[PDB]
Amino acid sequence: DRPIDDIVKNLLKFVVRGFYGGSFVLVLDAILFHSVLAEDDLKQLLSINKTELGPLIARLRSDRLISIHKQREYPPNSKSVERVYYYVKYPHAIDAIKWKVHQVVQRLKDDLDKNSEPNGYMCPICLTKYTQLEAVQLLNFDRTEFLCSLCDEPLVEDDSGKKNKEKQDKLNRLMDQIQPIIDSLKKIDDSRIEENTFEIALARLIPPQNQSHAAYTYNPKKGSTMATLHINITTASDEVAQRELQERQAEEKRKQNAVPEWHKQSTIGKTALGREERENEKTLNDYYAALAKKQALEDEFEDV
Amino acid sequence: KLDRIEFDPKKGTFKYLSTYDVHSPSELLKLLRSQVTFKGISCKDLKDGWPQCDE
Amino acid sequence: MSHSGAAIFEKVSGIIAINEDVSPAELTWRSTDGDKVHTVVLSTIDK
Ligand SMILES: [Zn+2]
Repeated sequence: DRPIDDIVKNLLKFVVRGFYGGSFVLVLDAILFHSVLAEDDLKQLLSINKTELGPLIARLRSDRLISIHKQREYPPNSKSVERVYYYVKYPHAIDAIKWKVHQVVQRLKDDLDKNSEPNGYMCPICLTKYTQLEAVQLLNFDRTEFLCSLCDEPLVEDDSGKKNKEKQDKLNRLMDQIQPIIDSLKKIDDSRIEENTFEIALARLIPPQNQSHAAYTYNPKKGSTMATLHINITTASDEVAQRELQERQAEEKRKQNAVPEWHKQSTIGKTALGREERENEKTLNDYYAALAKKQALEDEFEDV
Repeated sequence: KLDRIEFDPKKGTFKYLSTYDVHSPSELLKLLRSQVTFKGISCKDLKDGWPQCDE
Repeated sequence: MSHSGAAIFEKVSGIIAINEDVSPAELTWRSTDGDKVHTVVLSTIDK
């Protein structure tokens, strides 16, 4: 259908295949394939456990990847269990993905910043950090070793700071792998994204199984403030008939707009009111033939 | 007459037939491609007929 | 898009598709689980 829909489906598939485990990929692909799905639909399609889908749904809700709808309907058996519908909010999902990747790269940039300073000094007996600014006042008079205030122990140099190139390589290995995400959001930001909801996702649903316990039809509630073409073919003979009709409405219109007899004529002179060629043409055709031989569940209805 | 066993009239050979008649990985990809739903393919009947499916 | 859609026929889920390019056009209902496939010929439609 919409190429942008295929693009954002590729976004969701790639981010769940990259930053999430296989079962997350399974549930996200199930929601991407069948647009609206309930818990029994997932348990039927994937044969998944409730305790198995627990952390999956919790993580995908915390990352705003799957939207939950708390609508209950009225089945014929009236056992209206509170079924939850799992669908996707495409603008919310792409905003969450963009925010997460931006926060990851910003946190990595901050980690690179905090790794950019010199090493510092560690006390392993007390396991205490010491920066270069606060270790100035702990030296001895011998001018040999950094002595701790508590342990009075020879301090050792941190291995941090020398891992600056390692964090830079981590940034390089993150950035080229996330390049399809950036390239796809370049096309997304240059396009228009419609705000979908449960009702919008109902327009593009795929049936998960034959018999679904949860009804997909939306039930509104009061108090919730949360044409035809017809042609006429005439074989050049009935035109006189349509002109006969036209003059017949013409003459009845002139009759209904005519003056009455008592108006155009004076009524005072009358009393006061009170209480065969077929054989010929056959012989003709015979003569021409001889000549040519010679020279040669029920609801209410309307009709739409 | 049973559909579980297929008989070849040109060769006189009886072979085992399964519900998921897959004997090659290409046939497995064709079976997954033919799925209209996202239902998983059970490996219980995949052992039936075609002897090995794990590797 | 308009010619294809999810449907429930005889309390059975399926897909309605319009086989319009064939003459005459048909309305094909396809079972989701593959149980039964039914085509309606559109030459005998009254209402
Ligand atoms: Zn110490």
